[PDB]
This record gives sequence, C-alpha cells and structure tokens, in this order.
Amino acid sequence: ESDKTFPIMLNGQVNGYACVVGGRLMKPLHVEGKIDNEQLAAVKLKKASMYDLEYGDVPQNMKSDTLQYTSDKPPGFYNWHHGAVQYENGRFTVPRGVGGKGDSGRPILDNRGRVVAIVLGGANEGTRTALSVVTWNQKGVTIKDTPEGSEPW
Amino acid sequence: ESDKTFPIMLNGQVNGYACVVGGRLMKPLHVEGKIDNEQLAAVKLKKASMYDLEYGDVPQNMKSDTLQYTSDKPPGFYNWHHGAVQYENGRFTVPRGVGGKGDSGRPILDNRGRVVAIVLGGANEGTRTALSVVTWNQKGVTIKDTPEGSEPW
Amino acid sequence: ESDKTFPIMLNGQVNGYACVVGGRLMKPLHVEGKIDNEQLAAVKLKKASMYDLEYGDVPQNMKSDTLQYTSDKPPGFYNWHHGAVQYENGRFTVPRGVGGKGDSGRPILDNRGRVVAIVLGGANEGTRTALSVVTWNQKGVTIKDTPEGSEPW
Amino acid sequence: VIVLCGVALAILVGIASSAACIAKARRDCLTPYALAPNATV
Repeated sequence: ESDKTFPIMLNGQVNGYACVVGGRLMKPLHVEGKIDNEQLAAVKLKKASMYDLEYGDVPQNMKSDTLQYTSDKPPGFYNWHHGAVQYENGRFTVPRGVGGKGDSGRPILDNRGRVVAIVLGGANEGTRTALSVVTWNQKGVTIKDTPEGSEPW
Repeated sequence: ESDKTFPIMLNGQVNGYACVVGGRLMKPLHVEGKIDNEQLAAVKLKKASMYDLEYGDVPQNMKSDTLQYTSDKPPGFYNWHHGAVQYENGRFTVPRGVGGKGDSGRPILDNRGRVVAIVLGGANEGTRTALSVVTWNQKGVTIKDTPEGSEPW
Repeated sequence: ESDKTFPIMLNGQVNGYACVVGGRLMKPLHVEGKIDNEQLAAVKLKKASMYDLEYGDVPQNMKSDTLQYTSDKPPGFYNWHHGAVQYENGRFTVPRGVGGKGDSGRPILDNRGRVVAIVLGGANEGTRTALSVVTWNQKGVTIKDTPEGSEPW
Repeated sequence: VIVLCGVALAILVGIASSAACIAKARRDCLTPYALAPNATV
C-alpha cells in the first residue's frame, strides 16, 4: 500500500504525488500545485533542482509516521502503485507503456515496507518502459537515475 | 444524476446553484455567493447581465463532465430538482406552489438526462406557477422566458 | 445530542471547540485558530477577556437547535466529552489524567440535555481532577472559576 | 490651448465611448450565442 503518500493538486489534476520519507517531505520540483495533505503545505521546502526534487522537514506531530528508504537494490520485483516494477541491469524497468504521466513523485517500495526510490518520469525503447528516478547509494548517497530522453510524468 | 450540478453558497450556506453546459459554467447573477468547486471558482465569469446570469469556460479537465444541451421541447414533463414541470405552449409550468427562493441555477432535464433549461425564479398568474428560466430557441439561440412576476428565486 | 458542537481547528489539529447557547455563539478567547464552520466564522467575535471567551450572534436559522443552557446545577453527575464529569463542592471534577489540551471549549450538559458549563483546564492535587470552568449561578450569572494553577487547555 | 484640449477631449470621448458602446452591444449580442455552444451563429 501507499496511502502514507499524497497527491499534489493543481487545476484539478492530481498532477503528481509526494512522499514523507525520513521525516522529510519529498515532491518533484518540476511539478507545482497544492499537496493534498494540507499539513504538508505548511512545510517550507529546500530545493535540489539538479535532481528536480525539493524537500522539507515534516512537522513533528506526524513525523514518526514517515516512511524509510533503503540501501538495498538487488534486481527483482518491487511493489509499485501500478502493481510492481522489475529492477533489472541496475535499472528500474516497466512494461512498455503502462502507468505514466501523472506519477511524478510516486514511490517504489521494498516488500519489507520500505521505499527503494522515487520516480520522476519515464522513457521507453520498446522492449520496456525505462524509468527516471532518484535512488540511494549503499552508503546513503542519494543519486538520480535517468535513462536518456526520459520524459517527465 | 444531479452530481454534475454544483451549489452556490453565501455566509457558508447555499443560496443558489450553478451548472456546466457545453463546457461553460453558468450561475445566476442575482445569486451573490461563492462556488463549492475551487477549480470552478478559478474561472473568470463573464457577466451576461442581459440574462441575469454570468458564465465562463471551464477547462478541459472536466470536458466530458459538462451537461449536454438539447433544444427540442415537446410538450410534456421535464425533470427538475423537485420533480418535473409540464412544458406547454413555450411555458415551463411547475405544479403550482412547489419550489421557492434559493433554487436558482437548478437545471431542468429531459428524460434522456440532458439539460433543457435553467431555473431563474417563478410565481403564479391565476392558473399555474410559471418559472422564469433561460433556455435556447428552436434555432438554438438562447432566450430568457420570464412571465411577469416570476421574481428571481 | 451535542453532536453538532463545533470543533475549532488550527494547523490541522483540533485545538479547541465552540458552542452556541440560546443562539449566542461562545468559544474560548485563549483558543487560537478559527472555527471550522463558515456560518459561524462569519460571526464578528467580541472579546470577553475577563472571561477568557468571545461571543457573537449566529444566523437565526439555528434558533431551532441552538443548545439550551440551564443555570441550575445541583451537585451530581453531568454529561461531558469524555463521558461524564463529577460536580461537587461547587467545582467540576474528572478522574485523574483524563483529557487535556484541545478540550478547551467542550461544554458540560445535564443528562436531560441542557448545557451548563464549559471546560478551560484543570488541576490535580488533593482530590479528583477539577476543571477550570465558567458557570451559571442560579441568579443566571455567568461566572468563571479557576482551580489553583489550572493550566489553560 | 483650451480649444486644442477641447478637440483632444472630444475625440477621446467620442472614440472611447463609442468603442465601449460597440463593445457592450457586441458582447451582449453574442451572449445569446455564447450561451449556445451547440448552435451556429
């Protein structure tokens, strides 16, 4: 499940989503709008425009409800908002043309109830849909992965 | 059924209504009041004061959700918020005595679930309770029919 | 019941409550934020600094359901948010450690259904946990009471 | 200077007021068509 994550809203479009990980709000930077969980809108964000992401410390009153990220990224299936994604060749891969635009800020989760990465948007060569995403190094280095020509979702 | 319609509210209480037809929202001008849907509230209304109405184009994210208008009006019962009204000789006739203030902006519907008129007000002359309404002519041009004394509801 | 008593909200938290007695809206003054109801929010609240309250006049539509107060309050059990309060020795009291912050503005009511008082806080030493409370002497006079050192909830 | 400003004022009032009149007439003449997206003007 993902209900501990919330949509950003503008014009009436759930134009993206946001996640509470490690006590920090995370949302795509390229996506603007009202984060549906209005308490998250009280947070003042800090930006990482090279990663197209921004973050801010979630208020203490619910900070203990935050999800937690992983160092684990072995190849295999990971639970996703559209069922699952296959991590392979060290890349997040999805069937050709499924899910898509509107999923900016959607999480990808460890079966143990942890978050392995956050998606930004996809690309697709034809064999599979390739995902652009922000991930984590084994020593905690946050690193964005983005297949070439990846579109924003 | 009526879920496509939306209330207009003043002092935190509904005091009128609005509806979306062909992708154009309309609300009575005489009804001072805000609109529930914040995306509808974002639209810039155009003051069609000659019809005691104001309208604005709603964005394409609700393109499919607008009501469809129909100009054909065979004499018969047409659906309404409180039931139905007998159309006769061009007059929209309410079974006398039902309805009142606070109900402007309510659509009037064909049995096919398509909008044919909008409530502006109403009264009785000596035989039936006439409703003042805005509607479209046989040629499709919109027109305001308002038997005298059909004060705005 | 007291179902319709109205919560006060601030930063998403239920920071208080409010009530309407004999058509006169009353809420704590020390309770920050706003009433979650827009009909009540339209009331131009007037400060009652000595009484730690603020009162206005509600739209008269609720004249049929505004909470009936009663001043006469013999010692005994009275209905309350956390089930009930024990009234004795002229002071309102509760079991130790129950309730707390955000309960400001919760009314007290006769099991016949008549409100009698409003909670402001409490204290613990020597007896049952007493509530700082505004009361209505048989003269019909509103009176504020504060057990020594009661914190404002 | 008085008559020159008179000319300027009269021309500006004539143009802007006639344009406002025309715009109002156009606006409310199209309004029965603007409210009729399912009809052809």
